[PDB]
Amino acid sequence: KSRLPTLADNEIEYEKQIGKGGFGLVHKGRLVKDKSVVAIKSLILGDSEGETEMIEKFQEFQREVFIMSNLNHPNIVKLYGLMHNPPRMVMEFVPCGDLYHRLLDKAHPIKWSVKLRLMLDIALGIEYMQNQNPPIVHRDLRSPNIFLQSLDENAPVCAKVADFSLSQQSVHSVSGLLGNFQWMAPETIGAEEESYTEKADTYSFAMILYTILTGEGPFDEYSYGKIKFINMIREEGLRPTIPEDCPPRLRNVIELCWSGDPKKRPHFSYIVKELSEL
Ligand SMILES: Nc1ncnc2c1ncn2[C@@H]1O[C@H](COP(=O)(O)OP(=O)(O)CP(=O)(O)O)[C@@H](O)[C@H]1O
Ligand SMILES: [Mg+2]
Repeated sequence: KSRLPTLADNEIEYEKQIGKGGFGLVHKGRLVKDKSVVAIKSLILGDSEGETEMIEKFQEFQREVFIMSNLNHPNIVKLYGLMHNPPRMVMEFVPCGDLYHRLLDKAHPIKWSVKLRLMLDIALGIEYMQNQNPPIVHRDLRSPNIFLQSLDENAPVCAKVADFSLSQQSVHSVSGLLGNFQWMAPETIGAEEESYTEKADTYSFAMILYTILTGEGPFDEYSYGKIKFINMIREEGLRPTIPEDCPPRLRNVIELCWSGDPKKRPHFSYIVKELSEL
């Protein structure tokens, strides 16, 4: 973790509450120095919460700080600095919501050229993450965690990776169960203490590729009980059906990225190269 700048209450102008996070509130603001629109994420552990949930909220907030302090890439949501009383993160405001809510608008499909811009922007973000020393394992890559800067095909940045808790950056492999099984690698969801790497994010990216391509949620075509669903993904190689009209080069990238064997999941230099050829 590198140096993180501190900003006093004098250096920001609160505008409105824009959302509600896992550990507190989210506000829209302005940086008084250069008039930059910002998102302020506060850490509020109310005395209504229990012991185990309160410590999970603090460690969640701090991991996001520790990981984001080293990050500097146009396709990753940027940390401007920290605030105290209450502990707050000052983030760059990303004006066009998230990928999840945009894809729900079935009446207005994202055109093919912008879809490609989104795919590449996210891949570049994750490529940068996996090129870190040690590599960053997001552990929560899904359409709600992809923020949209612009839907214009000619924009400098269209998509940005966001929400870096539950994220890890270690010289040794990580472990732990992950909840959202429709987005997460088989080696992460099998109700055990299994070891995995950044290749779990490569699996998640394949689901992101599917959701952009189709506009649909991964695994929504199937309906199983939780235990059965996990077993099908793990042991039976259950995957979302790629439509017949998908470009052969994209289909290969998706298929390879959601391989049951994590070693067969490609390096992102290959992923970026292949996507750019679309
Ligand atoms: N950098 C940013 N730019 C623009 N809006 C942002 C933003 N950061 C947060 N928001 C807004 O605040 C809302 C609060 O959600 P947040 O960003 O805290 O994710 P979350 O912690 O709720 C994901 P989950 O709890 O499901 O793991 C978001 O839905 C978004 O609308
Ligand atoms: Mg998260």
